[PDB]
Amino acid sequence: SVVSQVILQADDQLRYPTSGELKGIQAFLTTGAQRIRIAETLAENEKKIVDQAQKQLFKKHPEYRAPGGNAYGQRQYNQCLRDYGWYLRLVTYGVLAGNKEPIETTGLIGVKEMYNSLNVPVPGMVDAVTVLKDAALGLLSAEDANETAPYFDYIIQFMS
Amino acid sequence: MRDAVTTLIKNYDLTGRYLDRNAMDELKAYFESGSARIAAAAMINANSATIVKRAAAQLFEEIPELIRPSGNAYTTRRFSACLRDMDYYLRYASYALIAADNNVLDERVLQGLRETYNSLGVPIGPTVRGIQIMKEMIEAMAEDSSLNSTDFIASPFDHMTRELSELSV
Amino acid sequence: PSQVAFASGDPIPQNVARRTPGPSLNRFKEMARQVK
Amino acid sequence: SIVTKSIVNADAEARYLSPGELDRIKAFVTGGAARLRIAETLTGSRETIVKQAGDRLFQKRPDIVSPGGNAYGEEMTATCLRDMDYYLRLVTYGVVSGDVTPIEEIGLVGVREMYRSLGTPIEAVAQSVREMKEVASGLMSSDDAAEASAYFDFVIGKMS
Amino acid sequence: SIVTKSIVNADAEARYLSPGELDRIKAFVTGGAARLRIAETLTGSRETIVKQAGDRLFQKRPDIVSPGGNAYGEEMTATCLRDMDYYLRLVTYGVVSGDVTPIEEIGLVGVREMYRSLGTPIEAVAQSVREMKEVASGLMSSDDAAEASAYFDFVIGKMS
Amino acid sequence: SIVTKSIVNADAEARYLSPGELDRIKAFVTGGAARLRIAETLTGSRETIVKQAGDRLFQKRPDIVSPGGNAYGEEMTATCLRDMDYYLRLVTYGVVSGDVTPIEEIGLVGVREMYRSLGTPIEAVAQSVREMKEVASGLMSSDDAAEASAYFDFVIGKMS
Amino acid sequence: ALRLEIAETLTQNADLIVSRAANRIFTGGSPLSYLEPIPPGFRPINIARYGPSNMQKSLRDMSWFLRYTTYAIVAGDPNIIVVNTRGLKEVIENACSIDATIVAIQEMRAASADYFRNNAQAKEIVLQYFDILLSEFKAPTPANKVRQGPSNDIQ
Amino acid sequence: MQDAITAVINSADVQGKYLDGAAMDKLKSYFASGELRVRAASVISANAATIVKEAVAKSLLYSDVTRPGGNMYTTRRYAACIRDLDYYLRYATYAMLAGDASILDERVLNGLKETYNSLGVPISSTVQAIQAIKEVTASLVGADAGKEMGVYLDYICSGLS
Amino acid sequence: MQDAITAVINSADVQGKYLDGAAMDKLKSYFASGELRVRAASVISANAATIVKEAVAKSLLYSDVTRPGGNMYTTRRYAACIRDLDYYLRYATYAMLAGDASILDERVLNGLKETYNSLGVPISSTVQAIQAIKEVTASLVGADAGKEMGVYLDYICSGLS
Amino acid sequence: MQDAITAVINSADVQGKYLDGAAMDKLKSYFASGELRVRAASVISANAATIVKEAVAKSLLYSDVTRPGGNMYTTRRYAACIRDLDYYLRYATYAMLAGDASILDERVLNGLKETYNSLGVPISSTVQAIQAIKEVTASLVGADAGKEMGVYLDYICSGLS
Amino acid sequence: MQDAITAVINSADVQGKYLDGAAMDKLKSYFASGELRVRAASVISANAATIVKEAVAKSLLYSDVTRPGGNMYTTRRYAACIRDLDYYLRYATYAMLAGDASILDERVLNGLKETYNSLGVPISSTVQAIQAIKEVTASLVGADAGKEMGVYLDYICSGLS
Ligand SMILES: *[C@@H](C)[C@H]1/C(=C/c2[nH]c(/C=C3N=C(/C=C4\NC(=O)C(CC)=C4C)C(C)=C\3CCC(=O)O)c(CCC(=O)O)c2C)NC(=O)[C@@H]1C
Ligand SMILES: *[C@@H](C)[C@H]1/C(=C/c2[nH]c(/C=C3N=C(/C=C4\NC(=O)C(CC)=C4C)C(C)=C\3CCC(=O)O)c(CCC(=O)O)c2C)NC(=O)[C@@H]1C
Ligand SMILES: *[C@H](C)[C@H]1/C(=C/c2[nH]c(/C=C3N=C(/C=C4\NC(=O)C(CC)=C4C)C(C)=C\3CCC(=O)O)c(CCC(=O)O)c2C)NC(=O)[C@@H]1C
Ligand SMILES: *[C@H](C)[C@H]1/C(=C/c2[nH]c(/C=C3N=C(/C=C4\NC(=O)C(CC)=C4C)C(C)=C\3CCC(=O)O)c(CCC(=O)O)c2C)NC(=O)[C@@H]1C
Ligand SMILES: *[C@H](C)[C@H]1/C(=C/c2[nH]c(/C=C3N=C(/C=C4\NC(=O)C(CC)=C4C)C(C)=C\3CCC(=O)O)c(CCC(=O)O)c2C)NC(=O)[C@@H]1C
Ligand SMILES: *[C@H](C)[C@H]1/C(=C/c2[nH]c(/C=C3N=C(/C=C4\NC(=O)C(CC)=C4C)C(C)=C\3CCC(=O)O)c(CCC(=O)O)c2C)NC(=O)[C@@H]1C
Repeated sequence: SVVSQVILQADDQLRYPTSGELKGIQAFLTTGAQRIRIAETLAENEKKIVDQAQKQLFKKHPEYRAPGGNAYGQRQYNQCLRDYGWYLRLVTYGVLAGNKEPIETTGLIGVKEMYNSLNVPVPGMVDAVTVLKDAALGLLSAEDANETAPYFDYIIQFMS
Repeated sequence: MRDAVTTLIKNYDLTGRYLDRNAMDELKAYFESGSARIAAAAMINANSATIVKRAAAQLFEEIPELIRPSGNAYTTRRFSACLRDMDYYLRYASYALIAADNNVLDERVLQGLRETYNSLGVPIGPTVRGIQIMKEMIEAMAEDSSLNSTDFIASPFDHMTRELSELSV
Repeated sequence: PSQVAFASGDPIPQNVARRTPGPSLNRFKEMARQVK
Repeated sequence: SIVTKSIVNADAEARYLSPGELDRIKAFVTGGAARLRIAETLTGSRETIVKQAGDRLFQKRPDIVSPGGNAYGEEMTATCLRDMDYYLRLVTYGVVSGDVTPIEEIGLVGVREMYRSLGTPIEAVAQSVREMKEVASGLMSSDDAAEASAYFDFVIGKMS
Repeated sequence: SIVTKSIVNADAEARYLSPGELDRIKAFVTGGAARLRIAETLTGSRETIVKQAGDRLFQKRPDIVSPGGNAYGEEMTATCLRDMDYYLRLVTYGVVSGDVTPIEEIGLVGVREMYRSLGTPIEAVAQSVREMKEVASGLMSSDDAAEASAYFDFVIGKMS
Repeated sequence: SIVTKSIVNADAEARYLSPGELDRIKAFVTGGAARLRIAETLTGSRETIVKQAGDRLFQKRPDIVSPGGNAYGEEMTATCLRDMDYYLRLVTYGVVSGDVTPIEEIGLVGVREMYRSLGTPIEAVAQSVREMKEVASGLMSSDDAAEASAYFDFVIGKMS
Repeated sequence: ALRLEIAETLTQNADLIVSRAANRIFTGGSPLSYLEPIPPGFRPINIARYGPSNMQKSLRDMSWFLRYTTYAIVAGDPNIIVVNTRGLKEVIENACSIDATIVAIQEMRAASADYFRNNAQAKEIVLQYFDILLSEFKAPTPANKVRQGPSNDIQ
Repeated sequence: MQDAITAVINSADVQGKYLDGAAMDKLKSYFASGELRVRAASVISANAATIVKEAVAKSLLYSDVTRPGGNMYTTRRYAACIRDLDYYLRYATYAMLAGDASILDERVLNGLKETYNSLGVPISSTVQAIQAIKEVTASLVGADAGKEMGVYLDYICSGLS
Repeated sequence: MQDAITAVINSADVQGKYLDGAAMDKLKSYFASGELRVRAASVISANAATIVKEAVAKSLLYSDVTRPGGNMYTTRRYAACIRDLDYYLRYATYAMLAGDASILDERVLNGLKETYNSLGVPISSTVQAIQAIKEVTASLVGADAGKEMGVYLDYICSGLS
Repeated sequence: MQDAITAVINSADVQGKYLDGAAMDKLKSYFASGELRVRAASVISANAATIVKEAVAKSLLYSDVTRPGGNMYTTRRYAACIRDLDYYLRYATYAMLAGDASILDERVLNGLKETYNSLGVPISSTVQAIQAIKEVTASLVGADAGKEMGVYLDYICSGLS
Repeated sequence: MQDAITAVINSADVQGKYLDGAAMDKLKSYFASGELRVRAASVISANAATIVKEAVAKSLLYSDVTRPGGNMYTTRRYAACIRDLDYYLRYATYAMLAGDASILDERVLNGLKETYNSLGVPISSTVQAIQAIKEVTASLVGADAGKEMGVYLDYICSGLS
C-alpha cells in the first residue's frame, strides 16, 4: 500500500516519513471507503464482467478458440476465464491497497515470460486486459470508473 | 529534477526573495492546470505503447530509408532500439507534462543525446521528426478526449525538438 | 606457405554501390516520370 | 515537491506514473490552495513572526544574547534575526511545495557543520525555530497550524 | 527574421533599436497575416510550382537530362526537383520571417562549393529559381508576387 | 582439457556451447585417438627417455651433479630422476588431455617457489625437460613429435 | 570452404527459392510480379487483398530471411539469426500472418534441402540453421532487461 | 540568436516540411505580442540611462560595494558596472523583442560566470542589481510588459547563479 | 571440476602411475562416445526452451503448486522456478558433454538444497520436475543420449533430496 | 613534423651518434619506396576532388547525414564536410609522401576530436566517410600505394574515434 | 571488435545484397590462410617469452633507455615494457586471426597515445622494440607468416607514430 511505499522510502533514507508522505497516507486512509466500495462492486459483479470480456476478446481474436489457437480444450477455455478472474481479483487487491504493489508482486513481474512459457500471446492477453477494463468501466460509475481505470491501464502497460 | 513549483522556488531563493504576488499567481496557475495535466498523463499512460507504434508506423513511411538497408532501424534489433528510444521520449514527455517543467526533460533526456547518437551513428533528425509525430498524435488524442486544456502538451515535445535538433539557422 | 598471404598479399578489392535516391523521393521520382 | 518525488520514483522503475502516485499528485494539487493560503499568511506575517519569535528566544535563552554569547551585540542579534528570516522563508517554500525538500536542500544540508564553524548552539537555533512555529501557528486556524507544524518540526529535527 | 536583422545591427553598433527599425518591425508584425497568406499560397502550390519550373528549365536547358548532364536519369532529375522544392521552401521561410537570413544559412552560404562537388551548373540552378519565380507570379496576386519576388531575386543573384 | 575449458567458458558466458565450440570439441574428440597413440608411444619409451635425458643433462650441466649442486651420490640423482619421470608423466597426461590443464593442476603452479625452497635451479629443471623433449622427438616420428614438442616447450617455458 | 559453397549455391538461386516459397504461401496471383511440410493452420493470402505495399514488405522479408540464413551460415554462428528473429514475431503479427510466415520459412528450408542435398556434413548445418531460425521466429518476444535506478538520483 | 520566428522556422526546417497550421499559430501569437513588445522596447530605449540610475540608487549606492574596498569603488569600476547594467538592459530588450533568451545564452551568459569570477565581481551584488533593474523597468513599462521583461532578466539572474 | 579424462588422469596420478590399460580403454570409450554427447548437447541447446516447457506442462501445469498457496502460484515465483529448471537443464547438458558429474556439485549442489529449505521450496515437487525433465530430454535426444543425460539428472535430484 | 628520413636523423641525433648500419638500412628502404610514393602522390593530386566526390557518394549522399536535420543538410554544412574531407585527403597524401604519420598528429589529430565534440559532429559518420575514401583512393592509386594510403587514413580514423 | 567475416557481411548488408562476387573472394582467401595463420599463432603463443627476449636484446638492452634516467630504467618499468611487448604480440595475433585490425583500434589504439604521452614512454624506442619483435617473429615463423603478422605490427607502429 501507500503506507508500505512511504515507510520503505523512509527506511531507505534512514529517516522518519516526511510531512507530504504522512498527508498522502492520511488521504489514502480517508479514501479507504471508496476503495472498499470498489472491492465489493468488482467482487460481486465479476461474472457478467468476465463473461462479456471473454466473449468480446475471443470475437476480436477468433484464433485461440479456433483451430491453430491456444484454448481447444474446455480445460484451456476455463483456464483463460480463470486468468480473467485472477487478473480482476488482483486489480481489486491493488485498488484496495491504493497502489500497484499487490498486482506487481502477484501477477505483473515476469508475466511476459510467464505466458511465453505457455505460448499464450502477450498481445492477445493485453487485448483481453483492455476489454476487461472496458467492461469494468462500463459496469462502474463515472467517478468510480475513473478511479479504477489507472490500475488496469498500468497492467496493460506492464503487459505491453 | 525540478517541477514548475521547484524551479520557481529556486528562482526566488536565488535572490533571497519571499514568495510575492506574481509567484503566488504562477503557483495558482500551475495548481489549477494540475487537473488537466493529470488527465493528459492518464490518457497518455492508457495509450502509450499504441501511440509509439503509430508514431513509428508513420515515421518510417515519412523516411522509408530508416527501414531499408544501411538505415539505422534495419534489423529487428535496430527496430526495437528505435522503439525503445521513442518509448523513452513518450515516458519523459509524460513526466514533464505532470511536472510542468522541462528540467527533467533536460537532466534525463537531452544532456547527452547528441553525444550518444553520434557515437552510435544514429541520426538526430528523424529522431526529432518522430518526436513531433508523437506530439501530433498526442495532441489529436487529447483533443478527441474531454480535455479542456491541452496547450501544455506541445511544450515538452517542442523543447525536445529545440534541444535535440540541429541549429539550422 | 604462401597460402597465409591474406593481408600481406594484394588486397581483394570490393564493390561499393553508388548511393541512389530512395523511397523518400518517390514523389520526385513520379514527378520526373510525368515530366518525361 | 511531491511531483518531483513521484516522478523520480516512477523513473527509478522506468515505468510511467503509477495510479498511486497520480492519486498523490491529485491530492497535492487539490490541497495547493490551502498551501498557498498558509504560505501567504506566513509571508505577510514574516516581520511579526520573526520579531515575536526572536523576542521569545532572547527571553528564554538570555545566554546567547548575553556578553560572551554568539548573538551578543547589535550586529550579531541582527544576524540571528536574519537567520530566523531565512528559515521562515524556507518554511514558506516547503509549505508551497508540499514537502520539506527545498528546506533540506537550501538550509538543512550541512547546517550542523556550518553552525559549528560559526560557533552557534544548534539547540538554540532549533529553539528559535520552535518559537517561530508557535508564533505562526497562533496566527492561523487549527488545520493550517497543524499543516505548518510539519515543516517546523522537520526543521527542529534536522537542527537537533 | 527582420527582428533578428535589426537586433544584430543594433548589437553591432552597441545601441538600442532605432525608431525607424522599430517602425519597420511594427509594419512587419502588422503585415504578418498577409505574409502568412502568401506562404500558404506557395505551400499549396508546392507540388505544382516546382513541377512547372522544372518543365520550363528542362525545355530551356536540355543538357541537364541529356546524356552526360548532371541530372541524367530519372533519379537525378528527381534530385534536381528535390532541390527545386528545397529552394521554394526556403523562399517560404524567408517571406514568413521577413528576412533572407534563414534563406542564406540553409541554401545560399557556400552553395557554390557544395554544388561544385556535385558537378551541377550553378547558372542552371539559378535559371531554375527564375522559372520557379515566374510560376509563383502566375499563381499569385500582383503586389504579393512582388513581395515574394524580392526574395526570389535575392536568391537568384546570390546563386547565379 | 578442451572440454573443461569449453564448459568453464560456457558457464562464464551463461549459455550452452556455440556451434563453433561444438565443432572444436568434435575435432578434439576425433584427434583423441591419435593423441592417445602419442601417449602410448611416450609411455612405451618412458624409461629410456628419462635415462637419456638425465645423463645428457648431467653431461651438459656438471654443476648440478658436481659438488656444490643438488646431485650428490646416488640418492640425489635418484630424486632428480624421480622428478624427471614425474614431469614426463605429466607431459603424457597433457598429451592425452589435449590441454596443459592437468600439468598445471598437478604441477605447474608454485613450482618456482618449491624449487627455490629446495635449492633446485628452475633453469636446470627447464633444461632437463628440454633434453627430455629432444630425446622423445628423436624416439618418435617428426610429425608425431610436433604435439609432444608443443607441450614440452610449454612446460619448459613455465619452468624457465 | 564448405560454408562458402553453401552460401554461393543458395545465393545462386535465391530468386528461385523465394519464388517457390511465395507461390506456395500466397494465393490469387503471381507473388513474383513485383519482387523487390508441417502447415499447422494457415490460409493462403490473396495478393490483391493484401495489397501492393504489404505484399512488397512480405516478399522483401522472405528474401531477407534467406539472406541472413546465408550470412549466418558463412559466419558460422546462429547469433545473427537469433538476435534478428527472437522478437520479430510480435512486431510482424500486427499486419502479417504468422502461419503464412511459418509455412514460407518451412518452404525455404525444404527448397534449400532439396536443391543442395549434398552431404550431412554439408547439409546438416543448413538444416540446423533453418531449425534455429524457425525456433527463434516461433519464440514470443522476450521481456526486456531492466536496470533499475539505484536510487532517486539515477533513472 | 533565435527569435520566435526563426525558432519556428528552425523547427520546421529540421523537419524538412513547410510551415503547417501550428507554425502559423505560433507566428500569429508572436505578431500579436509584437506591438506590446515594440512599445516596451521603445520606452526602455528612451529611458535607458534613467533606469540604470534608479537601479544603482536602489541597490548599490551608499553600500559597501560602492565604498572603499568594494568592487564598485574606483571610478573605472563604477563606469564598468554601469556599462554592465546597460548590457543587461539592452540584451533584455533584445530577448523581449525576439521572444527568446537565445541571445542571452549566446552573448550575455557566455562565459559570464567565470569572467566575473576572474575579475572579482560580486555575483550576489550584481544579481540584486539586476533585480532592481527588473523592478524599475516593470514599474516604468507596465505590469504585463514588466513581467515579460522580468522573465529574461530572471533568466540572466538564474544563469549568473 | 573434472571430466572423464581428467578423472582418469587424477585416479592414475593419486597413485602416481602412468596411464595403464584401464585408463587407456576408459579414454577410448569416452572418445568414442564424445560424438554422441556432442550431438545430444547440440540438440538440447537447439530445443532447450521446449524441454522445460513440456516438462512443466506434464509436471506442474494445472497443479497444486500452481494453485495459490503453493510456491508456484505467482507469476514472479513461476518465472523463478522456470529459470531454476532451465539452469538445471543447462548444467545437465554441461555434465553430459563433460562425461563427469562433479560439475553439478561444483556449481549447483553446493547450497541449493539448504537454500530451498530456507525459502520453503517443495523438494519433492522439485525432484518431480527434474524427473519430468528427464523424460522430456530422453524423448527429444534418444535413449542412448537419454540414459546418459538422466544419469546427471538423477545426480541432481539425489543431491537436492 | 618529420618524414622517415627525419625520424632516423632525429633518433641518431638524440642518441648523439653517427648514422650506423641500421639507420642506413632504414634510409635505403625509404629510398626504395620513394618513387612509388611520388607516383601515388601525383595521382592523388590529379584526382583530389574527384576521390572525395565518389567517397561521399558511396558513403553520405542520400542519407540521414545529408537529410534536413542532419549535420550535413545545409549548403554551408555540406561545404564544411567537404572541407574536412579535403584536409583529410591532402594530409594523408602528405603523410604518404613523408612516410610518417607524425604530420597528422601535428596538424589534424591534435585537437580534432575535441573540435568535433564541440561541433556536435558524428564521429561514426565521419569515420564511415573516411573509410569510403580509403577504397576510392585505392582504386586510383593501385595496391601497395593503396595500402600505404589506407594505413594513413586508418590512422586518421583511429584519431577521430 | 570485428573480423574479416563480419566486415564482409556488414558491407554486403549495407549494400543490401548477398555475398555476390568479391565478398566470397575475400572470404575464401581468409579461410585458405586460416590454417597457416592458426599455426603461426600457436607458434607465437609457445614462443611468446622468447620473442620478447630477443626483441628486447636487439632493440632496448644496453641503451640509454635501460640506463639510469631512461624510461625503461627501474625494474617496474622494465616489467611494464615487457608486459607491453606481450600485449603487442597478443593483439598482433588477434588481428592476424581475425583478418582485421579493428581489435587493434578498439583495444590497443583507443588510448595508447594518451597513456604513452601522459606517462612519458619514448615513442621511437617503442617503435624500434616493436620492429625487433616483428623481425624475431618473422624469423621464428617464416617469411610468409612473418609478413602476415608484420602488417598488424606495423599498423601498431604507425598508430604509435
Ligand atoms: C649478477 C648480477 C647476475 C647477472 C647479471 C646480468 N644482468 C644483465 C642485464 C641486466 N640487468 C639489469 C637489471 C637492472 N636494471 C635496473 O635498472 C635494475 C634496478 C637498479 C636492475 C635490477 C638490466 C635492466 C639488464 C639488461 C641489460 C641492460 O642493462 O641494458 C646481464 C646481461 C644479460 C644479457 O644476456 O644481456 C647479466 C649477465 N648474471 C648472472 O648470471 C648473475 C646471477
Ligand atoms: C616498452 C614497451 C616501452 C616501455 C614501456 C612502459 N609501459 C609502461 C606503462 C604502461 N603501459 C601501458 C600500456 C597498455 N596497457 C594495456 O592494457 C594496453 C593494451 C593491452 C596497453 C597499450 C599502461 C596502461 C601502462 C601503465 C599502467 C600499467 O601498469 O599497465 C611503463 C611504466 C611507466 C611508469 O613510469 O609508470 C613503461 C616503462 N618503456 C620503454 O622504455 C619502452 C619504449
Ligand atoms: C507477412 C506474411 C510477411 C511480412 C510482411 C510485413 N513485414 C512488415 C514489417 C517488417 N518486417 C521486417 C523484417 C525483418 N526484420 C529483420 O531483422 C529481418 C531478418 C531477420 C527481416 C526480414 C521488419 C524489420 C519490419 C518493420 C519495418 C519495415 O517496415 O520493414 C510489414 C509491415 C507492418 C506494418 O506496416 O506495420 C509487413 C506487412 N513479413 C514477414 O516476415 C512475412 C513473410
Ligand atoms: C561635489 C563636489 C559634487 C557632487 C557630488 C556628489 N557625488 C555623489 C555620489 C557619488 N559620488 C561618487 C564618486 C566617487 N566614488 C569614488 O570612489 C570616487 C573615485 C575614488 C569617486 C569620484 C560615487 C561613487 C557616488 C555614488 C554614491 C555613493 O557614494 O554611494 C552625490 C550624490 C548623488 C545622489 O543623488 O545620490 C553627489 C551630490 N555633486 C555636485 O553637484 C558637485 C559638483
Ligand atoms: C486467457 C485470457 C488467455 C489464455 C489463457 C491461458 N493460460 C494458460 C495457463 C496458465 N495461466 C496461468 C495464470 C497465471 N499465473 C500467475 O502467476 C498468475 C498471476 C497471479 C496468473 C493469472 C498459469 C499459472 C498457467 C499454467 C498453470 C495452470 O494453468 O494452472 C493456458 C494454458 C495453455 C496450454 O495449456 O497450452 C491458457 C490457454 N489463452 C489465451 O489465448 C488468452 C489470451
Ligand atoms: C536542379 C534544379 C539542378 C540539379 C540538381 C541536383 N542536385 C543534386 C544533388 C544534391 N543537391 C543538393 C542540394 C541541397 N541540399 C540541401 O539541403 C540544400 C538546401 C536545403 C541544397 C541546395 C545536395 C546536398 C545534393 C546531394 C544529394 C543527396 O542529398 O544525397 C543532384 C544529383 C547529384 C548526384 O550525384 O546524384 C542533382 C541532379 N541538377 C541540374 O542539372 C539542375 C540544374
